[PDB]
Amino acid sequence: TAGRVVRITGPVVDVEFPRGSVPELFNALHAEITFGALAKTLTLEVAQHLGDSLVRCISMQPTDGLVRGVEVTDTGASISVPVGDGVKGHVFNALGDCLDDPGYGKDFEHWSIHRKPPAFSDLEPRTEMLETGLKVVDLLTPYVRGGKIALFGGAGVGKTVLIQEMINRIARNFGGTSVFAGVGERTREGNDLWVELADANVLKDTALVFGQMDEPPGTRMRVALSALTMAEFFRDEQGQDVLLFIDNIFRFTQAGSEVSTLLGRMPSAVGYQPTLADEMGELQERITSTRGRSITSMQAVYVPADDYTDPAPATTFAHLDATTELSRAVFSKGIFPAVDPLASSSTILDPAIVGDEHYRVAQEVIRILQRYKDLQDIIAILGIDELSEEDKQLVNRARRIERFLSQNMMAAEQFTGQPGSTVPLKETIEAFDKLTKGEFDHLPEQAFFLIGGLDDLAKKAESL
Amino acid sequence: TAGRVVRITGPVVDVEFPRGSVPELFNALHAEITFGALAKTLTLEVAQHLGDSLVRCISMQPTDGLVRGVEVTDTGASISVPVGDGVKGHVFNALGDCLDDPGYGKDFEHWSIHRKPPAFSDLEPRTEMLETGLKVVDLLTPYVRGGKIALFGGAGVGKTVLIQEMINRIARNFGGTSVFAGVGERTREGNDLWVELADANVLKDTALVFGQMDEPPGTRMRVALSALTMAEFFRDEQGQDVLLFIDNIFRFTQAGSEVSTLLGRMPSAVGYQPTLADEMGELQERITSTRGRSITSMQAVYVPADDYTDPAPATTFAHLDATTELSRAVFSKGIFPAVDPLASSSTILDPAIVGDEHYRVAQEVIRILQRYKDLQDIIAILGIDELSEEDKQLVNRARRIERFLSQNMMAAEQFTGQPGSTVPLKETIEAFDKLTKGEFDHLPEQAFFLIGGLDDLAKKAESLGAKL
Amino acid sequence: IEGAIEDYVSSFSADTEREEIGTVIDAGDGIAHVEGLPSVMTQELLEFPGGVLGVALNLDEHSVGAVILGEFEKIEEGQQVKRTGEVLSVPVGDAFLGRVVNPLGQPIDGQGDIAAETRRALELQAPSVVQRQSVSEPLQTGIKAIDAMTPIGRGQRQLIIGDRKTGKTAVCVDTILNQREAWLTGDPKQQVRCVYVAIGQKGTTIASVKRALEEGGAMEYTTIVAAPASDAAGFKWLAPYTGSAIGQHWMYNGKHVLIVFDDLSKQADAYRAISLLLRRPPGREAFPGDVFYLHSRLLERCAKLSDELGGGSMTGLPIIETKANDISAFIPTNVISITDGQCFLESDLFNQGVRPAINVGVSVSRVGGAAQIKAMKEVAGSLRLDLSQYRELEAFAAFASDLDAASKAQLDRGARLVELLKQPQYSPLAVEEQVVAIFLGTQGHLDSVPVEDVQRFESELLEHVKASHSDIFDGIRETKKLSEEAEEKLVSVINEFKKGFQASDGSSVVV
Amino acid sequence: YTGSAIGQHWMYNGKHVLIVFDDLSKQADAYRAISLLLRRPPGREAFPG
Amino acid sequence: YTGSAIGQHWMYNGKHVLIVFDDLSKQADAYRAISLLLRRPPGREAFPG
Amino acid sequence: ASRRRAMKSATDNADDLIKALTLAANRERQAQITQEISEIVGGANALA
Ligand SMILES: Nc1ncnc2c1ncn2[C@@H]1O[C@H](COP(=O)(O)OP(=O)(O)OP(=O)(O)O)[C@@H](O)[C@H]1O
Ligand SMILES: Nc1ncnc2c1ncn2[C@@H]1O[C@H](COP(=O)(O)OP(=O)(O)O)[C@@H](O)[C@H]1O
Ligand SMILES: Nc1ncnc2c1ncn2[C@@H]1O[C@H](COP(=O)(O)OP(=O)(O)O)[C@@H](O)[C@H]1O
Ligand SMILES: [Mg+2]
Ligand SMILES: [Mg+2]
Repeated sequence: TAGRVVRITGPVVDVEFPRGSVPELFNALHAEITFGALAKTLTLEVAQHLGDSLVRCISMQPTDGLVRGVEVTDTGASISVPVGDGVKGHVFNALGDCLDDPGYGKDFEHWSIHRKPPAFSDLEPRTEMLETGLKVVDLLTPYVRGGKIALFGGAGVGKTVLIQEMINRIARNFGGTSVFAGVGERTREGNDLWVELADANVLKDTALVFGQMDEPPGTRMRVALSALTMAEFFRDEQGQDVLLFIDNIFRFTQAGSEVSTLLGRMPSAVGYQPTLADEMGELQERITSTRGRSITSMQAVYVPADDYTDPAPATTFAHLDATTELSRAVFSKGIFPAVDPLASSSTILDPAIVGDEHYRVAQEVIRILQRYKDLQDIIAILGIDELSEEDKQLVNRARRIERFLSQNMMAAEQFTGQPGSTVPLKETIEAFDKLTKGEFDHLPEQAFFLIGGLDDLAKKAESL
Repeated sequence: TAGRVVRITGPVVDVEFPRGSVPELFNALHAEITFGALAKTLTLEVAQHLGDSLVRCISMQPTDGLVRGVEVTDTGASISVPVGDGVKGHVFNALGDCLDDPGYGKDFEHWSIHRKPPAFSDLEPRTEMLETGLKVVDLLTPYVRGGKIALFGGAGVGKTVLIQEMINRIARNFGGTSVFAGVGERTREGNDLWVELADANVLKDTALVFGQMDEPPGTRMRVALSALTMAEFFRDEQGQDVLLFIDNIFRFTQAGSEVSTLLGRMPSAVGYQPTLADEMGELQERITSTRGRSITSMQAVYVPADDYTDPAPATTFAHLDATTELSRAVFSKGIFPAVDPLASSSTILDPAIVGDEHYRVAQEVIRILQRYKDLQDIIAILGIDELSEEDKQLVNRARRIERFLSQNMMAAEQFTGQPGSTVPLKETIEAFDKLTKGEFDHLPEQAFFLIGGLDDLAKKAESLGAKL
Repeated sequence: IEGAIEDYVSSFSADTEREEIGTVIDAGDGIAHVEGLPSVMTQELLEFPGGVLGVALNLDEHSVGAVILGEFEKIEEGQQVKRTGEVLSVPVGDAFLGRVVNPLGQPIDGQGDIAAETRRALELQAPSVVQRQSVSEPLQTGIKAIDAMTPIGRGQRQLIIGDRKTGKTAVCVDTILNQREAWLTGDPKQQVRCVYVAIGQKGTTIASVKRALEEGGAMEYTTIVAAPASDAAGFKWLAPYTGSAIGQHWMYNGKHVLIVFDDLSKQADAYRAISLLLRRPPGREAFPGDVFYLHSRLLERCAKLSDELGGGSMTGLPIIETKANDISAFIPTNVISITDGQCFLESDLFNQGVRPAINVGVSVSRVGGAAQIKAMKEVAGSLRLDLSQYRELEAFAAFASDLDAASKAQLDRGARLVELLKQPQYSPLAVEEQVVAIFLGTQGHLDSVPVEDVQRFESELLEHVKASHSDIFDGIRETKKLSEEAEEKLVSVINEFKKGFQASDGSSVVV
Repeated sequence: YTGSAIGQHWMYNGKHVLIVFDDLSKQADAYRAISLLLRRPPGREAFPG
Repeated sequence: YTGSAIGQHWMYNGKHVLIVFDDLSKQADAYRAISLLLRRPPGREAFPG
Repeated sequence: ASRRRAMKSATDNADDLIKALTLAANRERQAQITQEISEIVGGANALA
């Protein structure tokens, strides 16, 4: 009942099976490359039933050294990844193989990476806020529990430190866990992340799933589903709140396009796969809150040619709930996390969701910061002397506000020994209301660096 | 042992041979068209082996009147052209037939037009200026003796006028042999060049190989190879310096792409054949000087639709030592030659070869022209009064410089009705050094238009009411 | 030399062996379809008569599609094709230093045979995510702009991307030349062996590059893998992998390797030609569905190995030619995604006299300060902000009266720094000299100098120190930091030289 | 089309119906996907004729 | 081509001819239609090679 | 004062122009990719 290879064209392999033994679509098959230098076990995923008992499959590993007619074994199920608490603290590839300890987790429970989203009834009709505890995030760009957050930021902006901070907060505040999905992950950066999470002592709270740059498109297409399956087990079975990181989601889209091209499908507009929306929706709809537990996702998004109307970002943003932009300018100021309060946004910063007080305070902060940004060019060119008295007052108030959006983060302790803070949402709202009203403008600017709520502000003012 | 025609579709013919008689790739086959009006002998170049003893061939002549099933004979060899000193002073086609004296050269030694390029160990970089007398070329795109020179540009920007100018300036006193390959160009231009060479007495030293734009794709593919074979013989056997003029080399690639889909190949980007780079690389790498053996080649490269990003010119760029890039924008300003000084390049334009002063003046000219290009839009919208004083001075200098890079060429006398001029390199360097220093800012910019050296500048300034 | 051929003939011998054969069923445009060979592997090397070589890329039940690596015109229907039972592999060893070879490891410089230490398959997997360590050692290019703004570490992949005639090959050759002092040190932990892969360049360009390397004595530690424009698409497609295999043989033996790919766009074109000729489905720009995989698997083999594997490394310097500076094209997009940082070279900057024409505004190095020495880290800390503020303020160049003192000072400092980062071709600077020059720029010691003189001043001062105060360079090199005493001595030396210096306009540069 | 049929059943029995399609851009994308998977030659913006 | 042949008859007999093609883009479109109907492989803008 | 106002207005107009031109350029870029793919796949299908 075993098949045999008939055609090989790069990662695409055609396999013939007997009449009654044709594998179902997306089943995982195993072939063998026995050539000594390149010997390996080859994983194929059934993509099409060509008829005449032939199936077309995508090789998850390079096919170099494969021979026509070698046996192909149907495993009877699609790609299945190990689940359970045991996946925490370890690095896996898209196929579930442990990379930091080969053979580890092979005895765990295994879940197919192809699952449906929660039934229509099981979904929560009400969007809920995810109180992270960070002042800037909670106030200006509140995160949706079970929603999707786009992350934008260059190098040296604290992006990795922000990811560690979110891992810390989900692990400690919500008693949850994290799954990191490196789609198109650079091997150097994956190693860096593994070592850094180990050094931060947050690897125990995280499960890393890497589909690397130098793998055929199939693994880069399926790694996101693998990580999502681990997160889904943590949510539905362990009853935890999960935080799923995807970097980069655009590379999931591009790997989908590459696989579609390899299978002979005609490209759609701008050369993407015809089912781009379907694939993105199948991935994203599985990230949601169901039965009192949620998977929240923070996703790095690449925008081709900076064109937000490009089909890839256009489809991705159909599912994004919030946006967080990390700015070189903010980081250079020493404000951590280096969130851009003006470029960043959240879809649930509406009075109907977060209440009128929160909305008013956030809007006032945004207005003050926008006016200060407008005056920045005048200040740079002609200096602050040319500014009006009201302009000078607003500039001082805006500087204090923009510095109070900074916070001593949990992940920043290993750099600056001071422990992090968790400001309650109401405390942040009232503190920024007072700041906007002008009840702290007398205090020195330095007093607003990297502190928590109003108590810490008072203590740091006294210390100065 | 003879084959028979199975399929005829335009310039591509399928021929079936008996088992074991299938001709080798690139062999020349012969077929007969007997229809009285179009009676002729087709030469077919075997392009592919299709299996089952069928070969796909490209016809060198139009296949109109050809009939399925007619006998096809294999010559057992590739297309071959006559070689030797005899080919000098005569006009041939891609197949080696003499046009001015039909039947001439049939008894000469014949060389196959398909050849491997020189071995890498025999290649020596060439770094020696080839002074032309054109201010812009000598200053910003110095040509290399024994190197590869290209004239890029879109349709009707002055590629052929500049090729004829370079013939006049270089081949007129060349001590070696000249080969002119007309690849897929106008027949009127070929006749004009033939007459001009005969009048200049340069024909005696020149071999002309013509495949015009009215020829089928196969002839335009192979004419460059034929002329290049003559040049290769002169380089490797006669041991004398060779001048190779090709106009237009893009036609080789275009003809290749005309038959690509009829040959069964899936098209590449921008409609070109998948093998564009490889065929171009083979042909171009044959056009080189080897250690002790000089071929100064000058190629006209047509840029489709003025798009310098088009795969054909973009692929060609890598094969050249010097590239004079003609611009439609410069052309429409009336500046001739319509050289884009900011886009042209030469591999020997560095202090080590051309010298400190030449390099300095060239860099200063390029910097001034780049700044002027940046300021063009501001001048167009907000006007010149809103520029800073130094920017206004630079704009005046740059306008005078761009006009002075213009020159009256001999080959252009038929158009402007004005005799051409020749400017020594030292005079060019001194004049542009004076310009970049503002020593001519008091002269009207119109005084710098289509003149030669500083003497012509003084004369024209006097004619316009100025004086230097 | 008759003895040479006599030795081969007296040593030549052949032996019959049970061989699996196929027959060419068709051939065209560098591809050959051959029936039979039931047990041929994917990427297996096949031999056609007359010593012609092919690679089996496309296997189906009917035939095998094979890319012919050269002399395709000898291929003919009915010819017997033999399998070798081997995937593509190349010889590797120390004997390849100073040699020019084709993508099969065969010398093309006409200097005799190459003694191969061993053989390495072109498709051996890259080091895993657990076989690496953090990139933490500088790879000094000798170019101030790169070494200060986008530093490169050992094991990094730094893309060099730009339009034609912007200086990409110049930058890579300068890096290779800069490795000369490290080579002369003799210590393998400092030595860097260089591989220069030339894809699709005309042979005379490769000869010019080799000549430039000879002038600087770089061919003692440099290997050139050449696939010129006349080569088959197979060689153009394979050359980067051959160079990578040689580099990997050195890397896995504790050595440090710098590999330049000039350029990967031509390799992508060759691979697209092969794929289209094999009738594989085309996508955007007619590229196959695995061109990204091509470049990604090529460039993930550049790595910094862990100490368990000898701690060797291979640094990649892929070159990409953009058209009209469109970095959003397919192959530029892919390679930018793959690499760790990018050096964007621009024609407008080049024509402005900014050479090397690196656009420091968009050029990035994700490794960053981890790849710099402490001294360079100190002096180069302010460069980013200084240059960004300068580009912000440059619109106010003619209005320095209207600018407050701080803004005018920023503008002047920015002009000085822009002049500072300029470098002549073929002139790599040692790290200590770079540190001193950047120190001059960023410590206000160029403020009193006219802009147009900065370069000369810098150069002259560097020649002064090296002639009389070389202890500063010693200190910096051995300690990799600028001590307080060394800094004070350097300031005094700078001021005395300023006393001695004379501007082009003649005005004094003192105070 | 399912929504339109459900609405038409009422419309043809004398009732008044209000139908909302949220949104037809996504239907157009889905139909383009189906057509391309059927290998129907695309037109403007890769949409079927 | 018909017009060109009619003019050529006069040209090859010592006469001077002026021929106007109004306009060749329409002829190119017609030739493209013919080639596509013959299922000849198209090129840029679907025009034949 | 009126020059300051006019230059503010012109800068905003240039902002709007750059935005509209960038949108047009991105549309043209996408259309070019789509048309190139259309021609490539049309030729490939014709060959098949
Ligand atoms: N720092 C520099 N200073 C001066 N001239 C330079 C410098 N770097 C490069 N050049 C010159 O610029 C020209 C282009 O250099 P180079 O050929 O290295 O660039 P490229 O982008 O690789 O070019 P190509 O497209 O021809 O491969 C050459 O004349 C080179 O001498
Ligand atoms: N809160 C903080 N306290 C101290 N240092 C920080 C903080 N946030 C970021 N940094 C520094 O900024 C750098 C950001 O780099 P990284 O964490 O890799 O993020 P990115 O990927 O954006 O560069 C780190 O090297 C870190 O030292
Ligand atoms: N130096 C020049 N002076 C005046 N007119 C010129 C000059 N060069 C070209 N022209 C005009 O431009 C036309 C195009 O030149 P030509 O080189 O024949 O076309 P192409 O550049 O397409 O080869 C010429 O016929 C001539 O009328
Ligand atoms: Mg012409
Ligand atoms: Mg180069």
